Amino acid sequence: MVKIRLARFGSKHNPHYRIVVTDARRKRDGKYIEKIGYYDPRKTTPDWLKVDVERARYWLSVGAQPTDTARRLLRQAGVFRQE
Amino acid sequence: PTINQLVRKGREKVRKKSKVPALKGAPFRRGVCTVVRTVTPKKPNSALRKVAKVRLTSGYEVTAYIPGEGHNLQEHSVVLIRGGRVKDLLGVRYHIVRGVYDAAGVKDRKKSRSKYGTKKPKEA
Amino acid sequence: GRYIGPVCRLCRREGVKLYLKGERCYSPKCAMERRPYPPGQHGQKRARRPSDYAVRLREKQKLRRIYGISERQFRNLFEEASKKKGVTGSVFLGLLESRLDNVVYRLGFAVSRRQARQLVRHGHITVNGRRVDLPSYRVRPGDEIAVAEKSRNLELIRQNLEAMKGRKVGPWLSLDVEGMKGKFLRLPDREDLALPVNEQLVIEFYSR
Amino acid sequence: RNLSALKRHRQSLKRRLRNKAKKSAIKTLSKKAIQLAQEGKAEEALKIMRKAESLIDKAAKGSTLHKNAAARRKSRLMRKVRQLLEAAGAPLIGGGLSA
Amino acid sequence: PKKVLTGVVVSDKMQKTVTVLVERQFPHPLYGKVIKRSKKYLAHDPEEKYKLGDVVEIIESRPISKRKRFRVLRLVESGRMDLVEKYLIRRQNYESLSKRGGKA
Amino acid sequence: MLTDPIADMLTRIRNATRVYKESTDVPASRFKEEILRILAREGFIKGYERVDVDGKPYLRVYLKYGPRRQGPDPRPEQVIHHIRRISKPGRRVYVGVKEIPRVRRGLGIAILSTSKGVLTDREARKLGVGGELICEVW
RNA sequence: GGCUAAUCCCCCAUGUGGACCCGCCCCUUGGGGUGUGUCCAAAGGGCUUUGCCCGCUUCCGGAUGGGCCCGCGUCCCAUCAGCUAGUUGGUGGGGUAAUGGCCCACCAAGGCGACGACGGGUAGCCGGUCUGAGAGGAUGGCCGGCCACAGGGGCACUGAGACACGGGCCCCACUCCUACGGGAGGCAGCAGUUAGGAAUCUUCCGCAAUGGGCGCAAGCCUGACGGAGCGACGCCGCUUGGAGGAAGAAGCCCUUCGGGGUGUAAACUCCUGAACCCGGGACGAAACCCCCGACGAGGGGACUGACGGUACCGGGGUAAUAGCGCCGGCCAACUCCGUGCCAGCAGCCGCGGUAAUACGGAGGGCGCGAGCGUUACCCGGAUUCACUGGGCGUAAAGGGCGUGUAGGCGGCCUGGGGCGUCCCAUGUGAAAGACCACGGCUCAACCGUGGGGGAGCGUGGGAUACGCUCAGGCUAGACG
Ligand SMILES: [Mg+2]
Ligand SMILES: [Mg+2]
Ligand SMILES: [Mg+2]
Ligand SMILES: [Mg+2]
Ligand SMILES: [Mg+2]
Ligand SMILES: [Mg+2]
Ligand SMILES: [Mg+2]
Ligand SMILES: [Mg+2]
Ligand SMILES: [Mg+2]
Ligand SMILES: [Mg+2]
Ligand SMILES: [Mg+2]
Ligand SMILES: [Mg+2]
Ligand SMILES: [Mg+2]
Ligand SMILES: [Mg+2]
Ligand SMILES: [Mg+2]
Ligand SMILES: [Mg+2]
Ligand SMILES: [Mg+2]
Ligand SMILES: [Mg+2]
Ligand SMILES: [Mg+2]
Ligand SMILES: [Mg+2]
Ligand SMILES: [Mg+2]
Ligand SMILES: [Mg+2]
Ligand SMILES: [Mg+2]
Ligand SMILES: [Mg+2]
Ligand SMILES: [Mg+2]
Ligand SMILES: [Mg+2]
Ligand SMILES: [Mg+2]
Ligand SMILES: [Mg+2]
Ligand SMILES: [Mg+2]
Ligand SMILES: [Mg+2]
Ligand SMILES: [Mg+2]
Ligand SMILES: [Mg+2]
Ligand SMILES: [Mg+2]
Ligand SMILES: [Mg+2]
Ligand SMILES: [Mg+2]
Ligand SMILES: [Mg+2]
Ligand SMILES: [Mg+2]
Ligand SMILES: [Mg+2]
Ligand SMILES: [Mg+2]
Ligand SMILES: [Mg+2]
Ligand SMILES: [Mg+2]
Ligand SMILES: [Mg+2]
Ligand SMILES: [Mg+2]
Ligand SMILES: [Mg+2]
Ligand SMILES: [Mg+2]
Ligand SMILES: [Mg+2]
Ligand SMILES: [Mg+2]
Ligand SMILES: [Mg+2]
Ligand SMILES: [Mg+2]
Ligand SMILES: [Mg+2]
Ligand SMILES: [Mg+2]
Ligand SMILES: [Mg+2]
Ligand SMILES: [Mg+2]
Ligand SMILES: [Mg+2]
Ligand SMILES: [Mg+2]
Ligand SMILES: [Mg+2]
Ligand SMILES: [Mg+2]
Ligand SMILES: [Mg+2]
Ligand SMILES: [Mg+2]
Ligand SMILES: [Mg+2]
Ligand SMILES: [Mg+2]
Ligand SMILES: [Mg+2]
Ligand SMILES: [Mg+2]
Ligand SMILES: [Mg+2]
Ligand SMILES: [Mg+2]
Ligand SMILES: [Mg+2]
Ligand SMILES: [Mg+2]
Ligand SMILES: [Mg+2]
Ligand SMILES: [Mg+2]
Ligand SMILES: [Mg+2]
Ligand SMILES: [Mg+2]
Ligand SMILES: [Mg+2]
Ligand SMILES: [Mg+2]
Ligand SMILES: [Mg+2]
Ligand SMILES: [Mg+2]
Ligand SMILES: [Mg+2]
Ligand SMILES: [Mg+2]
Ligand SMILES: [Mg+2]
Ligand SMILES: [Mg+2]
Ligand SMILES: [Mg+2]
Ligand SMILES: [Mg+2]
Ligand SMILES: [Mg+2]
Ligand SMILES: [Mg+2]
Ligand SMILES: [Mg+2]
Ligand SMILES: [Mg+2]
Ligand SMILES: [Mg+2]
Ligand SMILES: [Mg+2]
Ligand SMILES: [Mg+2]
Ligand SMILES: [Mg+2]
Ligand SMILES: [Mg+2]
Ligand SMILES: [Mg+2]
Ligand SMILES: [Mg+2]
Ligand SMILES: [Mg+2]
Ligand SMILES: [Mg+2]
Ligand SMILES: [Mg+2]
Ligand SMILES: [Mg+2]
Ligand SMILES: [Mg+2]
Ligand SMILES: [Mg+2]
Ligand SMILES: [Mg+2]
Ligand SMILES: [Mg+2]
Ligand SMILES: [Mg+2]
Ligand SMILES: [Mg+2]
Ligand SMILES: [Mg+2]
Ligand SMILES: [Mg+2]
Ligand SMILES: [Mg+2]
Ligand SMILES: [Mg+2]
Ligand SMILES: [Mg+2]
Ligand SMILES: [Mg+2]
Ligand SMILES: [Mg+2]
Ligand SMILES: [Mg+2]
Ligand SMILES: [Mg+2]
Ligand SMILES: [Mg+2]
Ligand SMILES: [Mg+2]
Ligand SMILES: [Mg+2]
Ligand SMILES: [Mg+2]
Ligand SMILES: [Mg+2]
Ligand SMILES: [Mg+2]
Ligand SMILES: [Mg+2]
Ligand SMILES: [Zn+2]
Repeated sequence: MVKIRLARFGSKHNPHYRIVVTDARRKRDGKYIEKIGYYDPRKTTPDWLKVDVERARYWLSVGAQPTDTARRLLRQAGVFRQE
Repeated sequence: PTINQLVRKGREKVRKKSKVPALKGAPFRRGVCTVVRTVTPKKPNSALRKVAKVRLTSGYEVTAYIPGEGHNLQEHSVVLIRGGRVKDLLGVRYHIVRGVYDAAGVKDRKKSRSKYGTKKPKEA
Repeated sequence: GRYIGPVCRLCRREGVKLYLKGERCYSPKCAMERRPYPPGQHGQKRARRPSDYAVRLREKQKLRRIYGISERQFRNLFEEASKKKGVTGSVFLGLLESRLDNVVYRLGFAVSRRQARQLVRHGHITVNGRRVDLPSYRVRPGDEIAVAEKSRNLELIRQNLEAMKGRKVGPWLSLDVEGMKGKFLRLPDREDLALPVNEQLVIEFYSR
Repeated sequence: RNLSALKRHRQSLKRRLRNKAKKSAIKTLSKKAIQLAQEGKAEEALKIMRKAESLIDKAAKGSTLHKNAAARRKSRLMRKVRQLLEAAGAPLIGGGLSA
Repeated sequence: PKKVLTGVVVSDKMQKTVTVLVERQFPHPLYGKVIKRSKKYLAHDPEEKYKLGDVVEIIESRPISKRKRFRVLRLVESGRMDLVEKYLIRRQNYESLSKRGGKA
Repeated sequence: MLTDPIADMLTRIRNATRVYKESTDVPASRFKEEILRILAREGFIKGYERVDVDGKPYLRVYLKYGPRRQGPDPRPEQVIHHIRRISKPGRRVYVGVKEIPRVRRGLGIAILSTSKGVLTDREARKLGVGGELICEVW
């Protein structure tokens, strides 16, 4: 079951996640399907979050399942807003 | 050789023989002395050159040189063998490492002491 | 620990004033006046024709001892210059002269480069409003270098700046002595520096 | 010691039993049917063949047979039965076969 | 695309099968010259319509036997017994590669 | 027979110029002519002309040298210092356009044969095509 | 041996749909539609039970993950030259999700090999990595992708998936228990022990973060993982002070006894203030959940930190580790003394039998500096296997000579084809790495974001000089 989730990237005490579409069975930092975004929790730059929503929407549409935190980010980026 | 010939035959890569069967090339090898003997060098040199026959952890019996001014080796002494040859002695392919195992560092050695394996004096 | 042992002896080996002491090294004490030859027993014996290697070596050493930088740093910095688009010699000089400690010397906050290194390391120096204690920090054009406000009252800072009244800094720099701040306007290029170094020789020294 | 799903093993045995049994059923029936078609016995040949078909599909229902497994078995069955009937012919009950 | 290859039929001798000899050219990866190499493919000939000497097209197919992966797509030109002959002579040349020799 | 007519011609020219002949005769082929035409446009030769010799066609190539010289050895600088085959039967050489050699910092030339015709490296680059690398000349 | 529940197992029904045989149609390998016959469904639970939630069944499609197949590429020995009976193919079966000699019956007699079959040796492959001007050589640790394995050998079972590391059966070796009948076990998981070795860590912390499994959820599990510890193993950053301070102390060294050197070095003066003490003290954490809405969207609100009282900030504050190799040439740095072919040094040439800049100490000097050396191994230099880029009269190297097979190579002119060759477009060339730009940790190492590049291969289009090919012609080669 294909997922949308975080993969850990920056160095020690420097977490940077790629927001990622991948089969759930994969190791988290291993080969993913597509990268639809990125997240820096320490907000060290003016843009600490980016998400490509036309693509996030695609993957949701075909049945990708977000992690709660993935979901959280996507919502922040308005993937979910219907107005 | 014609290009056709190179195509049919090709160059031969040139393999390199090893100067040191310390077996699996290891930087060093442990062994025990069989003989501690002195031996006499070749033509334009005269000396009593200090040497030790070692049985090795490799399953090899080799001949080693015992560098430095004087040595504590003898008989069943355990020892570390480092490779590199004494030129003017036939068949000595390796050196013994002073300061490791049963071979002590050279007594009263002020200049380069890391070779010869001796520690730093206190200035008196 | 990059160098830190007697200096005017290097002034003496390289056969040129290296200005490692600030004051003194101007007056008639520098030991270049008063016996300008190599140190040690044989310094006054007749010199022998230097190998190409010896030439290149000593040129490199000269340039390095000038900045007080280590060899590891010197070399990395050089490899950097060689990689960058544009003439390695010039670029290398610019990268060197771009060090924070160096800039603090050039600006006259510190009398020497060693003193500048200390001034920086003890954080009496601020880059762009923020403290910087690392001597190897690279000052980019536009950056403003100043003395941190709490350290503005230090006897040596007051002094050094007082003697900076009516003196001009390099053309790639500008100094306001009243606010104790500089600015690094441009990368200096070989002709801005009077350095007694043929850098072609240095380039040729690593070409080996 | 004692990692507690050897429960899985036990179950595996039970299922092994069920599957084995269903399979046996299917095979013995299939042979019965074909062997009947051999004899131009077509009425009860197709009768049995029909039972067999059912058993096969019913197997496919769970993990015993599952999908193309059954489909293949059914095909080979019907092919053999019809092939045997003609060569003496007369598809009496014509139960399972398209006309 | 299912690969198509072109070859000469060097073997009649099986049932419903022909052996198709297929040349290939390419620059040597180092020495640069154009070298010519070749491979025999067993191909499916169900109607046994393809004869010795035929130049045919061979098409990548669903596996048929162990080592039959191709079918015969079409005939290109009928009979070239020169190509066959070359093959045969090369084979016969093996006769003396070993402990001694016969005629050249 | 003659295994490499192009090499043969290049060599006839070399050989002839090294003794300072005014001209040499190469046997005639259209391809040879196209090569000559490049040379003669490029200044390496005075030119050439079709010529019959014992009833057979040839290309008479008119050689060109420098001023006479001083000191011992008055012999002139050659206009063709170097003329050399690259692609030969037995190793053929094809460059893509990104791989067209630049001969002697542009003071020399390479001559490619392309599907747009026989070109110099400059011509070929401007024309945006590669080809067989025939010879280099400087 | 006995009782018993269910989302456990079975029987009939309903047949949306689907499976199979036969026919028909379109399509073309077993794809899609259709007709008749036969065959096939389900499971219930929770709630505020009057309607929602959690599920169940059949089917079609999607998404992801995989199986199988083909072209091409992928080390040494030819002192391995012939290999092969399921062998190679056919018909028919069997088996499987599925093609297949995968397996079996029968039939044919084939299949492979000098373009290196068969045999032997070594070896996980790759992105990449090291080196190199490049071509090339070498490598494949960590990170990512694939394969394979789980004491050795076989085998299946259960499943969507395994022929399953912490599942099962059997044989073998080993360890342990043993009432001698018989049993137990499998760290190539995290730590840790032991052995071998020149040599390779803590039986630590945490579920806070990211990820995973089950659960309606609350929540539970997770030696994945986030961390900390140990080791200069690597890289990067940093300290051992800074300014002054004698024609220049003492000591030690050299001396032509006039002096020269260590040396602004020290002492000393003054300034700064690593360490250290005090105070404050993190980001990484907003979702899951609560509120309004409609358990949505939207809005709003609260809980949670192993690392850690850590990083960091503020105040205070002491001049406070330096070593290692070398100084005959290559190769940067020279003198004194001791030794006398000894003791020794040594990478190569070499040095040492009385002046030793080559041994040993000292003074001095050169190089690097929390390192400096040594050994091992890879590339380099080595254009010393020569594609780039070498050679064979006498240095190694023309086969004793021919005939010719395979193969390699091929004159002039014209035409068709467009395989080589060249050009355009497109797809692919993951991520990481490399390159460039901008950025985040005070810098950097490290990291983030973006951009560019890229051989090769697929597909479409185009060019025709050269090479190929087919067709025709010529006569300068060749033969007559
Ligand atoms: Mg997976
Ligand atoms: Mg935002
Ligand atoms: Mg949506
Ligand atoms: Mg001697
Ligand atoms: Mg440069
Ligand atoms: Mg300027
Ligand atoms: Mg200066
Ligand atoms: Mg269990
Ligand atoms: Mg259970
Ligand atoms: Mg039975
Ligand atoms: Mg089938
Ligand atoms: Mg052909
Ligand atoms: Mg036949
Ligand atoms: Mg078959
Ligand atoms: Mg066909
Ligand atoms: Mg044979
Ligand atoms: Mg024989
Ligand atoms: Mg003439
Ligand atoms: Mg003309
Ligand atoms: Mg020439
Ligand atoms: Mg070439
Ligand atoms: Mg190409
Ligand atoms: Mg250039
Ligand atoms: Mg019972
Ligand atoms: Mg009952
Ligand atoms: Mg219906
Ligand atoms: Mg029913
Ligand atoms: Mg059920
Ligand atoms: Mg029921
Ligand atoms: Mg209910
Ligand atoms: Mg797929
Ligand atoms: Mg057999
Ligand atoms: Mg058989
Ligand atoms: Mg079959
Ligand atoms: Mg077989
Ligand atoms: Mg072949
Ligand atoms: Mg083999
Ligand atoms: Mg192996
Ligand atoms: Mg290997
Ligand atoms: Mg490199
Ligand atoms: Mg390089
Ligand atoms: Mg090489
Ligand atoms: Mg390379
Ligand atoms: Mg490899
Ligand atoms: Mg490992
Ligand atoms: Mg790995
Ligand atoms: Mg195994
Ligand atoms: Mg084991
Ligand atoms: Mg065993
Ligand atoms: Mg086993
Ligand atoms: Mg399951
Ligand atoms: Mg099953
Ligand atoms: Mg298991
Ligand atoms: Mg097992
Ligand atoms: Mg396995
Ligand atoms: Mg285990
Ligand atoms: Mg398991
Ligand atoms: Mg058991
Ligand atoms: Mg066991
Ligand atoms: Mg363990
Ligand atoms: Mg245990
Ligand atoms: Mg041990
Ligand atoms: Mg560890
Ligand atoms: Mg714990
Ligand atoms: Mg968690
Ligand atoms: Mg989770
Ligand atoms: Mg547990
Ligand atoms: Mg860990
Ligand atoms: Mg001082
Ligand atoms: Mg004194
Ligand atoms: Mg001293
Ligand atoms: Mg004195
Ligand atoms: Mg104070
Ligand atoms: Mg927090
Ligand atoms: Mg917070
Ligand atoms: Mg939680
Ligand atoms: Mg509510
Ligand atoms: Mg909300
Ligand atoms: Mg402080
Ligand atoms: Mg203070
Ligand atoms: Mg002190
Ligand atoms: Mg010498
Ligand atoms: Mg050197
Ligand atoms: Mg020298
Ligand atoms: Mg003596
Ligand atoms: Mg020495
Ligand atoms: Mg050595
Ligand atoms: Mg004496
Ligand atoms: Mg003496
Ligand atoms: Mg002497
Ligand atoms: Mg000496
Ligand atoms: Mg020496
Ligand atoms: Mg000495
Ligand atoms: Mg360091
Ligand atoms: Mg080498
Ligand atoms: Mg080099
Ligand atoms: Mg080279
Ligand atoms: Mg050699
Ligand atoms: Mg060559
Ligand atoms: Mg040579
Ligand atoms: Mg001779
Ligand atoms: Mg000879
Ligand atoms: Mg001869
Ligand atoms: Mg002979
Ligand atoms: Mg002949
Ligand atoms: Mg021939
Ligand atoms: Mg030919
Ligand atoms: Mg021709
Ligand atoms: Mg044509
Ligand atoms: Mg083409
Ligand atoms: Mg890439
Ligand atoms: Mg920055
Ligand atoms: Mg590449
Ligand atoms: Mg392409
Ligand atoms: Mg194309
Ligand atoms: Mg045309
Ligand atoms: Mg003709
Ligand atoms: Mg005649
Ligand atoms: Zn000075």
